[PDB]
Amino acid sequence: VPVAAAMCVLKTGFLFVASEFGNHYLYQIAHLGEEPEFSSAMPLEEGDTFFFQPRPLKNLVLVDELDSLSPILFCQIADLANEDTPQLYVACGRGPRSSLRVLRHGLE
Amino acid sequence: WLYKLHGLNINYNCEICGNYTYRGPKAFQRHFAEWRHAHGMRCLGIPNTAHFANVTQIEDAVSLWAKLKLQKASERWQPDTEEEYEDSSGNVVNKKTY
Amino acid sequence: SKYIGTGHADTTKWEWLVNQHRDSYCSYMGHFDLLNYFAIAENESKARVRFNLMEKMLQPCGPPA
Amino acid sequence: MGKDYIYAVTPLLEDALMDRDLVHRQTASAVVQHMSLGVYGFGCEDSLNHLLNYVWPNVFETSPHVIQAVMGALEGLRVAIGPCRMLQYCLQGLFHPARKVRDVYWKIYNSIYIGSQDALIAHYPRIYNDDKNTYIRYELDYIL
Amino acid sequence: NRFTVAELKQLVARPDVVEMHDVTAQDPKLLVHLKATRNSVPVPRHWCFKRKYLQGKRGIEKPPFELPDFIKRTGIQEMRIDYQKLHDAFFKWQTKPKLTIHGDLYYEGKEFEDRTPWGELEPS
Amino acid sequence: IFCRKQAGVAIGRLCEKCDGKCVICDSYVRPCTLVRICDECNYGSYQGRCVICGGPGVSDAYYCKECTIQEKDRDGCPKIV
Amino acid sequence: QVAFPLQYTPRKFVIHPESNNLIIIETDHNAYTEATKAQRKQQMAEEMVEAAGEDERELAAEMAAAFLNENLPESIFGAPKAGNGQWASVIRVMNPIQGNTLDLVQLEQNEAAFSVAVCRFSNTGEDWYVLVGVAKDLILNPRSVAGGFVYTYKLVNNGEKLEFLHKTPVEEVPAAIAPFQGRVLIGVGKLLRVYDLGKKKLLRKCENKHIANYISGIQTIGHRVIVSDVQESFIWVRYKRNENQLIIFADDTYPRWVTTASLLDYDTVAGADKFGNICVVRLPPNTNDEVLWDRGLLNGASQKAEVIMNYHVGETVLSLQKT
RNA sequence: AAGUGUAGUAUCUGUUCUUAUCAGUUUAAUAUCUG
RNA sequence: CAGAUACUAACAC
Ligand SMILES: [Zn+2]
Ligand SMILES: [Zn+2]
Ligand SMILES: [Zn+2]
Repeated sequence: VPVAAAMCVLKTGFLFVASEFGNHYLYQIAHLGEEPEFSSAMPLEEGDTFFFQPRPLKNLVLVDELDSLSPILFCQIADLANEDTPQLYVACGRGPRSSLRVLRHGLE
Repeated sequence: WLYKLHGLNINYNCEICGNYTYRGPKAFQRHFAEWRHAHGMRCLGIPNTAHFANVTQIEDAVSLWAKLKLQKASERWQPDTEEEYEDSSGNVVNKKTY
Repeated sequence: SKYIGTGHADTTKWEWLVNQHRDSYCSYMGHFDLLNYFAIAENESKARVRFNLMEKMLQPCGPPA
Repeated sequence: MGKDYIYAVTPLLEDALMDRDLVHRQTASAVVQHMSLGVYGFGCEDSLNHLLNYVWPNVFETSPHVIQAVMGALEGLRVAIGPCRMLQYCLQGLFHPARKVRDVYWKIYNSIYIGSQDALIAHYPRIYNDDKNTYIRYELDYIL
Repeated sequence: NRFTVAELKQLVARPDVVEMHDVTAQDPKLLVHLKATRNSVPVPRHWCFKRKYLQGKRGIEKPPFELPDFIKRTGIQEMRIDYQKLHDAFFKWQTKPKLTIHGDLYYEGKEFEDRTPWGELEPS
Repeated sequence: IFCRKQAGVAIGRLCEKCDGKCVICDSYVRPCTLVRICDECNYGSYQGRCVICGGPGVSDAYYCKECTIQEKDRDGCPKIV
Repeated sequence: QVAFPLQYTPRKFVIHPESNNLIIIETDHNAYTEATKAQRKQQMAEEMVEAAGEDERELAAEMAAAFLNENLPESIFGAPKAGNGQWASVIRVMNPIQGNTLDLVQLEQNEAAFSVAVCRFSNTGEDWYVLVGVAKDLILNPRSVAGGFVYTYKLVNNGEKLEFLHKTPVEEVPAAIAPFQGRVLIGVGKLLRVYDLGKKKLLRKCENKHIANYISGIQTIGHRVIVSDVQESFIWVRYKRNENQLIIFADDTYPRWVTTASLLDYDTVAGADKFGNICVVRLPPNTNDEVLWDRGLLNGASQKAEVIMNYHVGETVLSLQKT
């Protein structure tokens, strides 16, 4: 999942993931874990390491995403859309979770 | 007691001032901005700024002066050489060349 | 005198700057936004930025003179 | 309420600070301190800064009552005009050749440091690197 | 093992800031660097003077304290009642004096030595 | 000389003569932050005694507004000893 | 909010006036460009085969072929961390109405875009040019750089495409670019320069060497230029046309670690700093902008701006706008 | 006839020291102290 | 170094 400032497991079987930057996530914990299980008891050579394959979500199901603007790095208030009410053009995120986000006063 | 108080027991020397001996801490400090030091300054072709206050020795004043000159020259803007022009086809030239 | 950070007539350059650097890194660890700034600039995880700052606390200016 | 009356009394305090008599200077310093502590967060930095110009020359005073009053004024002024100013006044005397200057300056610096350690981080001047020592705070020079 | 003044003057970016006593510091190179900083204030000139601060200010007759004009025009200078005028002096007529800039310290001899602004208040 | 140890849950007191006074600076003006004292200063025979002078203590001691503004309330136990 | 994905951390953008397209510069440290990521992956696949000597080479070739085709999304799995001093950077032109990329320029590995401008030049009149300021091989801590470049593109097809024109080398990071009187100001480390367009390179026509430290930003009104120093806050510079000179005429009396600046009026600047503060600095009335014996005041300019507003916001502010 | 004590400053009064030629203790420097 | 005088600390009684 995205890099987390904090993770919290709810007794109801959800994982909240407060992202370091960008949106936060609530995942339902669908399963508690064929995947190889590593151990301190396994013999391992000097300078060697255990290896695993990353893949798409398997124990977690995304249920909610909390739209967050952190970090805002560059903002520009302008009416680029001709709506007679300027929109806030914000360059948010960090790394590959960066975005340009257009903000407009009102309900979706 | 006043002789020792005014520091007149000490006796500083200034070459730029033609090896004059002021005989006082305060005397010395005032002299750099007075007539004899300034004459030596004129004789050596150095302006008598705060840079040269407390400098007594000719080779020092001369070398420090040279350093200051270069510094100021490299701190300034020289459009005669530091402006860029194109003669034709994007060939970059000086202001004098253009 | 008792307060760590205070100086006196015999404080060296090195001692004073090591104070400034240890005090700066603590400020960085506390001010979440200043930490945000550094993490984004370095393209690095906050946890690693904090860890790197803690590592730097040991000898922030190189060895004493 | 002092904000309303600070400008009116500023010339009088300036006159007392300029006075040869130590007690005028000592008493004016006490005024300064109290008025600075009362006008904190209400502008009026300009008057307090101007008065700091008159008060600061008295840091070399040896009389116990006068020095205590001057120190008290400085502590008050640290809150009112900010630790940044106080640091700016103390910088040149911290590594001054004379021990007497250094003793006073470190005493004032220590009061600012204990009072405003966190604030000072922003105000510390750039110290260039030595051959064997790194003194530049690189992170603060990062551009985003 | 100290630098000469001559030597220190060449080792630094701003020679004019170097004084005669600087070479006798623990760290003269740091001292001169600190003196060169933007907005730093000099040490009071009298640190090395034998006479104590302001103690040579003697032998000169000076007039009594000049009241600010708004207080002067209240007329109390002539009285030694009109409480509305007494209020107006501080709350209408009060004008800021010639306040000194940051870092310009006092010493014995000093005494005798579209253009429209944004976010301005509307007129009352 | 102030004790300057870690302030506890115990509350500082003032005798009748020393009442109204800020402990740190003797001002009678604007009492603000309630004084806290270290346990050892509150202990046994010292229970309820005056922070300034060790008298019977009848009122709650305070730091004044100026001392509060300056964070002088934070230095630790201000019992003069 | 509507969200339009980007590839790297966006440092700045500007709006093309005649089409409302956004020219966005995005830049990450510790990052591979697409080209470098491809090359690294190719050699990893080759090395993965070369690791095998026996008939295991058939399996190794299958694993290598699989690995070359696996494409875990960076937005989910994280972008791969290149080492210290490694940069990836792009210049993107996106339509703000729906976030389609109209054009995408990828810069070379270890080039980091730090500034961008859109402007006309008076010598050519009508054409629009995007100038992007780039650092080469910048090392953050300790700070060191292999110089920089200003890339010039003309912006064409009604604001939709970046036609590369020329790349101009500079001695230090061109950290700020500001269109100015039909030319452009560029803050190259501590140096403030006026550049004209030329043909083969941008041409330096004026310079000032007296800014204290690294220039973090530039703003202008009329003949006035407001320079953000990284630490020494605001310096007011006047350009003089006939003399062809940039003169410092005022500065602040406090260090501020400026992050952003907005001009409020002809005499007033709002600043933000790295320490979560906003301030407003104003030139006092009858400040004169028409300007070894000179020393200035307190080792700075002869005239001082006055802080008319200070406020600790609590969070680091990277943008300010009067609107 | 509104007195005395504690802690600390300031200002007149009456004392404020001829040395060669160097070293040391010192100090920002001088002076001081010791050869 | 002594005497005289003036003063400071909402000093104390
Ligand atoms: Zn001379
Ligand atoms: Zn009591
Ligand atoms: Zn108090």
